Amino acid sequence: TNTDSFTFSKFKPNQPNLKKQGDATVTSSGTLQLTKVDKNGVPDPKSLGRALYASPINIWDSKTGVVASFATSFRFTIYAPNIATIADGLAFFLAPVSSPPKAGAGFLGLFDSAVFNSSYQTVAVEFDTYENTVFLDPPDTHIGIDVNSIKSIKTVKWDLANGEAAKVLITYDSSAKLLVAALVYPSSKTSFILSDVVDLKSVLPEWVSIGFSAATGASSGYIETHDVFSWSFASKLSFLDLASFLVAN
Amino acid sequence: TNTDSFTFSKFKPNQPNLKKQGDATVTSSGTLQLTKVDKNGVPDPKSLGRALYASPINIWDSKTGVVASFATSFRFTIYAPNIATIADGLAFFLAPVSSPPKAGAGFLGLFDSAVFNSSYQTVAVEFDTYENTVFLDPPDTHIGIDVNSIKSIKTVKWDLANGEAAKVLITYDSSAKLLVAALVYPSSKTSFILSDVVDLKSVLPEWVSIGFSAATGASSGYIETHDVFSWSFASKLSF
Amino acid sequence: TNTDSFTFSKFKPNQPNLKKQGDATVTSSGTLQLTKVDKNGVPDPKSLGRALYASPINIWDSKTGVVASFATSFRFTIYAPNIATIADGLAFFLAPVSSPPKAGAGFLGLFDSAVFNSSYQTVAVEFDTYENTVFLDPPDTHIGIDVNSIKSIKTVKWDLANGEAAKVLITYDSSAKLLVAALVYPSSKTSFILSDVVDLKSVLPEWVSIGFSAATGASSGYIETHDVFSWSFASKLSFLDLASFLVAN
Amino acid sequence: TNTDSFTFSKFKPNQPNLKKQGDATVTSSGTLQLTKVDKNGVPDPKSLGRALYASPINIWDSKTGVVASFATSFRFTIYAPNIATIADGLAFFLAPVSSPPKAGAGFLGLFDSAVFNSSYQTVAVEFDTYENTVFLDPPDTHIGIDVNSIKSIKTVKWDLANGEAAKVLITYDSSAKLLVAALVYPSSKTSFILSDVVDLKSVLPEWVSIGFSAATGASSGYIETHDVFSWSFASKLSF
Ligand SMILES: [Ca+2]
Ligand SMILES: [Ca+2]
Ligand SMILES: [Ca+2]
Ligand SMILES: [Ca+2]
Ligand SMILES: [Mn+2]
Ligand SMILES: [Mn+2]
Ligand SMILES: [Mn+2]
Ligand SMILES: [Mn+2]
Repeated sequence: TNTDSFTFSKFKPNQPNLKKQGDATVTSSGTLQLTKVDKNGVPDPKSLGRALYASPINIWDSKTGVVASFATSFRFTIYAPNIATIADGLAFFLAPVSSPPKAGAGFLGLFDSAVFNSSYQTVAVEFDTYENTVFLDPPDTHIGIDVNSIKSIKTVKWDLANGEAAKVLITYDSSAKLLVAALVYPSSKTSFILSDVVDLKSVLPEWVSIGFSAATGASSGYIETHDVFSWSFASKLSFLDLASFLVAN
Repeated sequence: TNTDSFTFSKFKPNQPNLKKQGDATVTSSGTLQLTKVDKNGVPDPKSLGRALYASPINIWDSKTGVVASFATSFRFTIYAPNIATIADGLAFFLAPVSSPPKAGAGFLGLFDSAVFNSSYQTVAVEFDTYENTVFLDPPDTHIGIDVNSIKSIKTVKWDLANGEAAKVLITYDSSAKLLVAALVYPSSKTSFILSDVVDLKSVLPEWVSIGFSAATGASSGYIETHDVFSWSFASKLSF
Repeated sequence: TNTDSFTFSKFKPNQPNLKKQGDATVTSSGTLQLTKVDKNGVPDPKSLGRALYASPINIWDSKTGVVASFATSFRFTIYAPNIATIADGLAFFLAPVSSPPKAGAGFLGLFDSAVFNSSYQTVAVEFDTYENTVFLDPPDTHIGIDVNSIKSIKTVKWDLANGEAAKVLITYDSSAKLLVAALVYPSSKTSFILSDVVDLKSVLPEWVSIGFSAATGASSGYIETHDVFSWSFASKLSFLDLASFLVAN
Repeated sequence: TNTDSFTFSKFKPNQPNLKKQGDATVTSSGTLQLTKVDKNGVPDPKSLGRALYASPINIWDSKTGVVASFATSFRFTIYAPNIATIADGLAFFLAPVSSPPKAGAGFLGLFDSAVFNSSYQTVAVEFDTYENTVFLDPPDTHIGIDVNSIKSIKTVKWDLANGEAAKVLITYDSSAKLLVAALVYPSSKTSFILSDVVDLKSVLPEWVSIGFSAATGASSGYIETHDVFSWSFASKLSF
C-alpha cells in the first residue's frame, strides 16, 4: 500500500516542501496568500498564484489498474473590500508533475480557454466567485467540479461569508469513484456540499502534484484575497481511516 | 490525551462490544437491523431498536474543563415497500451510560414527550422520515440536530433515496463547538449537510455511551427498514 | 476490517472503561497502582491487582481464519525500598472476556500452578522480578513470553532500574506470527528486546479483554510497586500502521 | 502541528517521490537496490548508493525551539556469497536537503574521514558489516548511532542473518531526546536494540531529507547486497 501524507497547521516564510508559483507568498504571520495582497491588506487585480506540495503523489497504478483514495481538508479566507464586485476564485487541484500556471482570471490558473482538452490532466474543486457565462457558470457563487474543463461537470450554490473563515473537506473514494467537497463557516453555521462520480484513472497520470491555485480580476475593483491558513492531505493506493483523519490528520 | 476508537466494517452475530437494545439484531449477513424486518425483507410496524458501543466514552472533563472532539461515519440503508407511507427514522446519539430506550415512533427511542428536558442529557442527529406536527417537524423528510428534545434546534431538507445506501459523516470540533452532519448517496450522487454550535459540556455527562436508535410507525403501513452496514468512531479529549 | 483502540495518557479516579480487579486502584494524581501502596509510598506484601479495558477485542475469526495484528505501549514504574529483596512482577496480558484474577505471587494473577493448560487461553508478556525455580525462572530479573504457562516459552535479561519510568512497546504481526516486546529507560538509556513466534488462534478465544496484572511478594519485605502511568492499544483484524501509532503514543 | 508521512510497501521502477543517487536502482520486482548487483544477483565491489524521500522534513523549529518526534520502519535484506568477506553496511540517515553522497566503503556515503565535523549535520543509525578499526569499530558486526561522525557515539552487537529480511523500527522522542533502533529477523527470531539521548537541534538543520545510504567493499570480494523492500516514515513537529 502506497501512502502519502502531510499536515500544515500553519505555513512558514521558509517552506521548502511547498513550491510557490506565480504570486503566491507565505506571510510572516504564516498565511499562504495565494494571490497579491498589498500592505494594508487590500487584495490587488490581475493576480495569479499556485502552491503545490514538494512531492509527487501516486494517484493510480496501471500494472494493477488500482486508483488511490484521498482526503484533504484546509481552512481559507476570502476578503472583498467591496462585495458587490468580486473575482475570480480559488481551487484545490490535481495535475501532472510539473504543471505550470495556465491563464488567470476565470481560468483560475488550471486551464487555457473555455474548451475541454484531455491534455490538461487536471481535476480540481473550484470555489468560484465571478460568473463567466462563457464557461456556463451558474449565476450564484458556487462550488464546482472541474475535469479538464473549467466548465464544471457539476456545481452547487455557495454563499461567500465575506472575510470569514471556511473549513473544507474534499474526499475521494476509490471504490465508489465518488468525489465530495464539503464547505462550512463555523461563524455563520452555514454549510454546502457536492458529489459526483469522476474517474481519476482516465483523466490523471499515475503521478500528480496537488495544491491550490487562485486568480483575481482582470479589471480593477473586481478584487479579493485568497488566503489559506492550514492544509491537511492523505492518499492511499491499495494492492482510508477517515474518522481518524478529520479528527487527527 | 484520552482517546477512544473503533471500526466495524461489518457486524457479527456474536459481538460483545455492541449492546443491542429493543428489537435490534445482527443478521447472519452481518447487517445491523435496528428495526424488525420479517423473513421476506418486509419492515414491521411498531418496532424500536438501539445499538451502542460496549464502552463509555469520556466526553468532557470537569476538572480541566476541556471538551472532546469526535468523528463518526457509517453507511446505512432505509427500505420502504411503499414510499408514500413511511416512519419514523433513525438517529446517531450520545447519552448517559445506562441510557435505556424511551418512547418509540416519533420519539426515536431517545425522548418521552415533546417538551425540552435537561435531564435527558442526550444529543442526537436524526434522520427523520415522518412529519410530527406536534414536534414542529418540517413538511419534508429531514436531517435534524436534537438537544434534549425531539424538537430539533436545527434542520435541513433530506430527500430519501429509497433502498439505496447512505454514507454519513458526523463531526464535532470542540474549539469551534461545531456539530456537522453530512449525508451522501453514491448511487444517486445527491448530498446533504447541516451545521450548528452545540455546547456539549452543558448537556452531556462527562461519560456517555454512543450509538444508534431507530423506530417504525405506530399506524401499520408506516414502515421501513433501518439497517446499519458499517460504523467507525473516534474521539480525542486533551489535557 | 474490524479494529479497536484507545489511549490513556493519564488515569482518572472515575474510569468506567477500565475494570479494576483485586487491589488495582487509580490515585488522585492519576497513577494506576496495580498492587497496594500506603500513603507514604510503601509497597505492601500479599497484593494482587489487574486492570483491563471495559470492551472486548476481536483478535481472530473462525468463519475467516484471519488473525488480528496488534500493538500496545505503556509507561510503568517499579519502586523498591530495598533493592535486594523484590517480588513478584507485572504483566501485560490477553485473556478471555471475562477472565478473573488467578493465584497471586509468582503466578502474577494469571495462573494457578506451574503446568501448561490449554484452557488458560492466556498470552502474557511478563516483567518478572523474582526467581521461582519451580517455574524455570532464570537467575536474573527478566522479560518473558507466557503462553498458557507461567513457564515462559522464551526470556531475556532485564535489568530493573529502581523507581525509573520504563517505556514498553509490544507488537504482534499476524502475517509473520511474530510477537515482540521492547523496554527502554530514557533516564538510564538502557534497552531490552525479545521476540518469538506464537500462534494466537490456537491459544486465545476469538474475543479477549486486555490489560495488566501484578503481584507483590508472599514473603514480607519482598516488596515493590507496580505503577502504570499511561497506556495505549490498537488492534486490526482483516476481512498496524505501526509507525504512525508509536508517534501518536 | 507540522506533520509529514509516507508509506512505500513496494518500490516502483518509476518512483518520483524518491531521489536516487549513485548506484541506487529500483528493480522490476520493486526492490530498492542501494548497491550494485548483476543479472545473477551477485553484489559488486566499489559501489555506493543512496535513496531519499523527494520532499524535505522540518525536524525542528527555531522560532518556537521545539523538536520533531518521528518514527520510521523498514524491511531490508543483505546477502553475501561469502559471509567471511563482507563490507561495509547500510544506514538510515537525516542530513541537510541537497546533501550529496560522500566517500564510499565504511564511510557509508555519509562522511569523508574518521573525524567529527560539526558541519556534516548528519545523524545516522548504521548497520555496519565490516570492522573498520580506524573508526573505533567493535570486533563484531553492529548497530550504531552516528552523530556527525562515522565513529559511533554508541553501538551494540548485531548478528547478520545472511540473505534473510530484517525489520527495523527507529524511533525519536523530542521530549526525552531518546533515539531507539530495534532490529528483528522474523525467520530467525533474533532481536537487537540500541538507545541513546541525541540532541537533534544542535546537530541538524531545521530542514532535512531522510533516507538510506549503502556501500560494498573497496577490496576484491568484500561484498554483499543492501536491498530495501519497504519503508514508512512519520514525523510530528509541535506548533
Ligand atoms: Ca468563474
Ligand atoms: Ca418525525
Ligand atoms: Ca517469577
Ligand atoms: Ca565499518
Ligand atoms: Mn464555475
Ligand atoms: Mn424531526
Ligand atoms: Mn518468569
Ligand atoms: Mn561502526
